[PDB]
Amino acid sequence: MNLPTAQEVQGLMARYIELVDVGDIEAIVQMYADDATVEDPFGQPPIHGREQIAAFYRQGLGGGKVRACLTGPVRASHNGCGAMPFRVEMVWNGQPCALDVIDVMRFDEHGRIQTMQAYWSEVNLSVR
Amino acid sequence: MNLPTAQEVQGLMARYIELVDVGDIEAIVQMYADDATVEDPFGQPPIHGREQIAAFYRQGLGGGKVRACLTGPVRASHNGCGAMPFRVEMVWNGQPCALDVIDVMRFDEHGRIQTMQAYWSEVNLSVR
Ligand SMILES: C[C@]12CC[C@H]3[C@@H](CC[C@H]4CC(=O)CC[C@@H]43)[C@@H]1CC[C@@H]2O
Repeated sequence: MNLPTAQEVQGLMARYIELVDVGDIEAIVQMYADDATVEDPFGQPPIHGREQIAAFYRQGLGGGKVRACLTGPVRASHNGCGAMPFRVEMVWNGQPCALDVIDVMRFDEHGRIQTMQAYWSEVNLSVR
Repeated sequence: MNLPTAQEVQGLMARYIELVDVGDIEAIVQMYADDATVEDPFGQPPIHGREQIAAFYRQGLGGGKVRACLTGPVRASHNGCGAMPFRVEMVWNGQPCALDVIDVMRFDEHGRIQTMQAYWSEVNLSVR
């Protein structure tokens, strides 16, 4: 793939959420460029490269207990970038919880994620 | 105000949408810091200069018949940044239209907007 068009960004970012939802860490990591950076949550030190990104997603998704779904359309640019709102359902203190997140992504000319920023904090964590 | 807490970011970004929806251009521009940049849509060159930002908002909102509402919660960081999904309603090509947008904002140590990035493209335009 080339630098993704706006429509292609919409497709790639939706697929990323599907991979999070099923917990396919290997497929998530393969969507990232080999030297990609992740900031999650934004404000925390960036994570660099597929080895470190895989380890990160393994800790976050490896334990099971995680679902994710878009809560609105992917917003896409003409320069291979986009932003999406979604909700992660997981377990907090032994009960279900929901976390509202926005991921911002920049794709490279091979259609892989070069940078990702995940905007959320504890103000976005809700419980029953 | 100092660097907005996550909670203050939620309030400021919601306030920004409230001002867009009412259409008070001078109130919107006052939210910006002196060296603020606007990238809207993201992928276009940044606008700088308080007068250029006012002219930008006048061109977009001048008609008075634009509405704007959050379509999900503000996601707020602990470094004075956040991201929010919203929908704009307006008239274009003689049609009532909607546009889905995500704004990413960074605030300075005074609570003013330092950087504004509006993610959207024509794929996010719909006819109502
Ligand atoms: C110009 C416009 C009305 C105002 C919208 C703008 C899209 C971006 C958002 C970003 C904001 O944060 C403010 C509103 C602004 C629209 C694109 C076409 C339509 O005519």
